[PDB]
Amino acid sequence: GPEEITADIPNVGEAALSKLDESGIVYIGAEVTGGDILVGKVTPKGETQLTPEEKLLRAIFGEKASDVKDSSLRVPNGVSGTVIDVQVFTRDGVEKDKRA
Amino acid sequence: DPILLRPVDDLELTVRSANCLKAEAIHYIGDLVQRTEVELLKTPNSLTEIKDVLASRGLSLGMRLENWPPA
Amino acid sequence: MSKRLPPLNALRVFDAAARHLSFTRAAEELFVTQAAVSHQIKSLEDFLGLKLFRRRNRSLLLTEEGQSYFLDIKEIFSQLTEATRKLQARSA
Amino acid sequence: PPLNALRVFDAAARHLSFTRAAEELFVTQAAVSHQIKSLEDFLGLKLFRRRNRSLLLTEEGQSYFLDIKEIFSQLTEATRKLQ
Amino acid sequence: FGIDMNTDYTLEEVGKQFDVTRERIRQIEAKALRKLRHPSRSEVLRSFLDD
Amino acid sequence: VTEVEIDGVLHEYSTKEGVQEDILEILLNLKGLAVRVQGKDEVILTLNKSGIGPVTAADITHDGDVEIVKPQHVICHLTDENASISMRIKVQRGRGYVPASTRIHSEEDE
Repeated sequence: GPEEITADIPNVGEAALSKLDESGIVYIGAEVTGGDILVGKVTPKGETQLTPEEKLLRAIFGEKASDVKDSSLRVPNGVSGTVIDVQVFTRDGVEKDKRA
Repeated sequence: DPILLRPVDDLELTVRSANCLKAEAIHYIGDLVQRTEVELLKTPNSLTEIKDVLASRGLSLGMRLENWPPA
Repeated sequence: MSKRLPPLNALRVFDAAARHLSFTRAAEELFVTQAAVSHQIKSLEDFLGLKLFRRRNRSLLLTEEGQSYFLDIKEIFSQLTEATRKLQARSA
Repeated sequence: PPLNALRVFDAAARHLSFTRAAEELFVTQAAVSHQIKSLEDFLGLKLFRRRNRSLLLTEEGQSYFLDIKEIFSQLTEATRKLQ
Repeated sequence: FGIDMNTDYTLEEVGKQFDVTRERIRQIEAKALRKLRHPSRSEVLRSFLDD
Repeated sequence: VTEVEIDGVLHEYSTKEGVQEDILEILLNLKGLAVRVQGKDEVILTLNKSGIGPVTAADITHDGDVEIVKPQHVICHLTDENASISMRIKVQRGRGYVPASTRIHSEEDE
């Protein structure tokens, strides 16, 4: 499945996502610290072989993992700077996002 | 107290007892502990069960509580 | 809110208490004992809070406290017994 | 016909099933039939069309269904008299 | 769930062993779930939702 | 000076039309205000200027309890006639030396 850039990332707090637009790209001038997600990227998860334990957890609490895997970009650790430019390049044919 | 803020599902009580309190719309453990034994015997479908199921939980009916419910 | 209706027994003896004028004679028509009448007046009093009769020597009189609650009993048994007749008659 | 059966019949029709008449009757689904089976002995005739998927309203059952509403509407009159 | 074995067993697979009850084994499972859904044992298990 | 807000400015690595220096240079100028607070603990100021020429502390809206010692301390330069700077000054009271790390590490508010 093709990768996509979006703010819909599983298993992450909305507070950490407060520095992104609805297209999932951090605003210009936003102060960022290592570990924060500048841009979101979800890769299509494969079919996981569920161990006998996690099947029990899914049976009890019901949270089923969708066909999504997080491969988003994060700030390298120990870096605390300011995003001063966002350069996005798109291929001809594919629809560009609102930020483009 | 860590038990007051929990609903009535944390007792593992008998199904006969698990249904009787729903008639009076018992929502909190505090809600059921405020009411005493002198008026809970009216509801049909306990007297030989509630004391022993609650004693092991470190609780007993008849205690007086204020600011209830605190929401 | 669970609708706590009156007991299924206190209502019928209450209608025959006034007609028969005596509590002991109120039990022979309902093939029960006289002690059963006093058992059910209290349970129904929990909702009312009003006393059903006033004591008189060798006589039974009507009090206003229970009088208001006479007027909403005698029609219950009339229609339910009618109700029993309808299914029984249509079944035959 | 006990007055306990009085409140198990009225919920059956508006819940369109005996088992579906249990959530608002503060009772499980088994007891809803335990009173009805006795009704077919004291009164002695059917009330609902018993089927696997649902129940069909009978003309006689609705007549009692309205009769159960006469019994409770005036029961509320005694209730608001206390109110 | 085949925990500590080589495979799991379905409803009839365990039914042929103990009792041929189809929905009753299922409600045994449901009872187990609601027992495990209680905030008396699930407190530590709930922490395993993010992995 | 602890915090500064400039309209039309996102980060401290941008520029503005008519402004001769950079925003970082303006911040370095702002490092050296001699301001005295008499009554309260923290003062919020506001600076507005439009025209051509240097900017000093005189252009700041003076308050009744705000003491500015240096009135000729140059802040910035405006080159275009239509250039207009509207900048907000946040001045606090404290002792010692405080960098820009412990402030964000202390206040969790976004």
